[PDB]
Amino acid sequence: MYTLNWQPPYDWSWMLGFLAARAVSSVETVADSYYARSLAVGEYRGVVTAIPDIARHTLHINLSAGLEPVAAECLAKMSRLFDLQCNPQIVNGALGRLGAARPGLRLPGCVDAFEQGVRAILGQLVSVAMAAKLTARVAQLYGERLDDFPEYICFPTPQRLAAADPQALKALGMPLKRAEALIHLANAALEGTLPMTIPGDVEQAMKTLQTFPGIGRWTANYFALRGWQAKDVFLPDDYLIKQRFPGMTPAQIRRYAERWKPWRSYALLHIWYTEGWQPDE
Amino acid sequence: MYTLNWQPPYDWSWMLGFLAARAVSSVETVADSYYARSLAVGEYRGVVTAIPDIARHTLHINLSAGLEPVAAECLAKMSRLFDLQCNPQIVNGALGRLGAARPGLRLPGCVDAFEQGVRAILGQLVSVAMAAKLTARVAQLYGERLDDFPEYICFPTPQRLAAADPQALKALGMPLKRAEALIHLANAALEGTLPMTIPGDVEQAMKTLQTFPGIGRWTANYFALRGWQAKDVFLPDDYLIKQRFPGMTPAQIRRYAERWKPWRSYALLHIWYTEGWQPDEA
Amino acid sequence: MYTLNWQPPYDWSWMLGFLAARAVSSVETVADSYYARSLAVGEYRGVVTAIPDIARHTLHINLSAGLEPVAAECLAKMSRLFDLQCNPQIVNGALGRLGAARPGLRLPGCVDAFEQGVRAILGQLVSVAMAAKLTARVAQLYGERLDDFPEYICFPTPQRLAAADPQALKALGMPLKRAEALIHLANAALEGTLPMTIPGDVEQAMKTLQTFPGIGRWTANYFALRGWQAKDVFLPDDYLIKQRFPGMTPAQIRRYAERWKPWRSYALLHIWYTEGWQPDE
Amino acid sequence: MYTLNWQPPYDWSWMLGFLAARAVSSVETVADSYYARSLAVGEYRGVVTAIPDIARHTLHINLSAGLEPVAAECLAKMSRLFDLQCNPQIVNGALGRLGAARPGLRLPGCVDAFEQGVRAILGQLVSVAMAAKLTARVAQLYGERLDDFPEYICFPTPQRLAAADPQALKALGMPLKRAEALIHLANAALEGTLPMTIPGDVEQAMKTLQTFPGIGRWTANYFALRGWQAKDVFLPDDYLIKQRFPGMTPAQIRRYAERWKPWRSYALLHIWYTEGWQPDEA
DNA sequence: GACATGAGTGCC
DNA sequence: GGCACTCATGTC
DNA sequence: GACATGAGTGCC
DNA sequence: GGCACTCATGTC
Repeated sequence: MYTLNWQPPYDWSWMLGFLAARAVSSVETVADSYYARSLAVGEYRGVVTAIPDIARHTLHINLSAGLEPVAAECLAKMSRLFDLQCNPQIVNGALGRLGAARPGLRLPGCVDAFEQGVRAILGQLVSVAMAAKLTARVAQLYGERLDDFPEYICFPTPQRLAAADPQALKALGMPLKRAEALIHLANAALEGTLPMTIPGDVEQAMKTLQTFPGIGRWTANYFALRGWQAKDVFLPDDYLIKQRFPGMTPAQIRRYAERWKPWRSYALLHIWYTEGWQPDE
Repeated sequence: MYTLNWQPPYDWSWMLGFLAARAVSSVETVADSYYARSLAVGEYRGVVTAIPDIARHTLHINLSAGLEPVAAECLAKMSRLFDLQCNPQIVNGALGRLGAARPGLRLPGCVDAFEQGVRAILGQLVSVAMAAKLTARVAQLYGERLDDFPEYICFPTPQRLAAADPQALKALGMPLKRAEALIHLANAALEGTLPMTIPGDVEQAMKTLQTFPGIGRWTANYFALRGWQAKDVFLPDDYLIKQRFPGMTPAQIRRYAERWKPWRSYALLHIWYTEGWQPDEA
Repeated sequence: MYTLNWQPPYDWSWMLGFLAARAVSSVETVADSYYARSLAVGEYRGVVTAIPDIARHTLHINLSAGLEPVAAECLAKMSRLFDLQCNPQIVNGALGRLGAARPGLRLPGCVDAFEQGVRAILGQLVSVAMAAKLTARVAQLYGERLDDFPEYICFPTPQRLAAADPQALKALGMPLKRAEALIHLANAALEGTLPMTIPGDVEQAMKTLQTFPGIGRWTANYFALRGWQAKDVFLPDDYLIKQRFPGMTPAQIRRYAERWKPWRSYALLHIWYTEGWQPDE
Repeated sequence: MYTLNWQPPYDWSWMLGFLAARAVSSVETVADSYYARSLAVGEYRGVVTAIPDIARHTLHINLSAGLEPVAAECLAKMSRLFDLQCNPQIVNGALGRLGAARPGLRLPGCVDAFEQGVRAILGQLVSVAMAAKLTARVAQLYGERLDDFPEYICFPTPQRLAAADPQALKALGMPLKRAEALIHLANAALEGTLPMTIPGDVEQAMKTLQTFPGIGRWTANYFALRGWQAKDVFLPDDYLIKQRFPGMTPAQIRRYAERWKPWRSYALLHIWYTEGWQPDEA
């Protein structure tokens, strides 16, 4: 029973719902009143269970004893996932109209940059429900099961996914060039060459990211947004985004989205999860 | 306020005593009952006071209003510095007669890898104290002061240090080379080339760190041990260490410490803080 | 005097007109009857005088006494400069109509690969007159003067351009990026990185040259043509060539030329000095 | 046919003698009175023949019909191979007593850097004789046999040795590292990485050369000597030279040889060919 | 201590 | 000889 | 969506 | 011209 604070408002329905859609089976359990998922901090494994208390602007978090040792980090990863630092008063006060409808919006982070990297790559070209399935199986194959909670399994580590048989992965339902992008990224992780935290110069780190085999501008962006919780990104090479800016080209979009600096990550979320939106005259 | 649990025993006097020796004026403050320093997380800043309660083997952390928005990432920082994850019954067991002198011995980590990167560099050649004096100058010079707390000053940030003139840093009391290194490290932080988190493959990653100008095996090993809290890395290159195996080569020494696997970071710490430990008269 | 012959025809009035245009004040003198310049081959320096004997198909090459110990290399420099190895029967008899008005057409080489390297970079963008004027400047600042020939000066060497001050080269009237290009090339020449002789895989080579900052595809081509006298390279990136093929783009052209392989470098010339030439629409 | 000049003295006996001993079969021929080998220059092949005229102080160069369009470059090649540019008064008058006995000594260049690389490589660890037979086999397989003079085959081109199976080369009588070395060399060759002419900064170039697999410091040196005809390199690594400097190590030798700058390459040849030469008492 | 560097030491 | 690998110097 | 191509564009 | 970025485009 640990507890963290958040500034109101906080749209849990939206947040959870979003995690739900993308929830990988066996690993994540998203329910209308709580989120709980397996988790590893090195060799310490167990299970996290966040339970927002909309009442007392607090997010209670329970930890399995196999993680009590690394309570701090765990507690810290959760805070990155649910964007607890956000001050909506500032963000919506900067976006106005755009964020005025759903002021409780928050940037859906992650509980580990490497997991996200994989999540990102596997999210390419396919749909959400589809990807959360392709991942589930990938987790199924290289994921450490919790001797303390068989039901849950840990996300494939970089070393586990580094010693990955390409055809083995490809045989799970992805081009080989995809599984090659992973085995690679997995290595970066191992040799600490993959920024596990948001860097000072994000533009750089991203360009630098766009070199990794299999990682392009859309993946690098979506990765900086979700993996580094970078607050000022935007995905103008995104299927959905293109539809919200009819005709407009990625450049036209990037150009446009500048009116929302320095909170383009949020402007983005407000546009994605807001059907029918369209640019101004 | 916020509190974190730990596994006894815990040599707080030793831990505080160690931190205080390397403390940097205007940035830290260590007493016998608590530790306190400035701290930055993103743009959020302020003060973290850490008070241990030996009776409840619990650490009470207090953040100034400036940090609450990133409280969690703060506690993580602290627990990493203090090594609260350590379970003495395991380490002390595996090492045995080695650390039984003081089992509460913990591995002093850091609250930030970059700062520790800067510290391990200026920590080159000079004495612990002198290194603490230099880091102080660079901090006073390139650090930012806290509004909420005038007295305190934040550690120099990566960007501020990248955009710094080698001469100025040189003038502080360090060779130009040393200064080029500080400035180099600063960018790997901005570019994200310098790991702020313990990488899966330490060995490799450390090797990679040595490609960096100013970072030899020693700075790599050490940084690995402090900045990442790596628990199975020995320092045969270290000064006092060569003096602990009087008349011995880094490979025999490094070959020696292989019995203390996989907690050579801990076996190392026990050697240092053992007034007169001479290799087992075998 | 020394003699080296050639296979007729040989348009000397054209060849000489060519070098004349790109002549470099103080390094070369060119009249309708002869070519002459300063020439260095290590610590051996002097003036090379070449006089064509159209009458009996032979080129006379006189050499200043300082170059006498390295006559052979001096003649090879001249032979490569004037493409005397050429056989107009083979080339012209493989270009057909394209090469019929001027069969005495030869491929203008160089006397020093590095020099041509420095020339190519400087020929970038500016016109021929300016390029020549510009190169003359660089020579004046960094070239060695001759004791027997005060009027002449040797083209600057790599040890001198590699140690040049970017800002000084900048001052001479060139983009800092450009001066940094000469200095980088100079360093390559010092390390043995710059191919001084037509390399096995011309294609590959040019690809490795483009990695040199300052060197693009046009520069890596004109350097190959003039610098290695490589006989099979086209230049759709070239201005005059661009328009010799109006409408056609650097792929259409590049494919059209395929028809001329492996003498595409000559093809390039004839089309260049044939004001009125049209492809087959 | 063509004639090139040279400054006296010129020890032809020594020179032809040196070339002969390393003469590769089917590629070159060496007789008391002349030197003749196959020569390719792009799509032009023929046979070059050199006959030194001691009276006129000239080297007569003959070329088979195939090479007449690239005649001058063939002369330029021969000139490098026979060190014709050398002014023995400069060297000897500076090299001191070292080469007073045989003032007509010259630097045996080569007629193609690549061939020379191949030869420096093939010649590692084995006797001059073995190297010759070794190379000969290599040439007889991947080389272009001339049609006008069947007993002559042009030394293998880059693109040819580049495509060679690392196993055939092994078959001819050599390890495998050695064979990949040639294929690596052949590759550097194709892309323009192997310097075919003496580089502006020799020391640098050698440093770089040693990065090539198969090429160490010896090979790197022996190549700068024969392959680029650099006049100021020494071989503190050669077996023979080590014997000429008893009990000294590459470092002492090299430092001792510094007394022969800028003509260290010549000093080397003199020493190499001096039964029982020995440094000065110390 | 970082780093250039010399030196010895086996193996392929 | 190339190459891996490890002591031991000698500036800064 | 990544990634070669090309083909154009525009800022040095 | 060198280049970094851009707007399709066909493939996987």
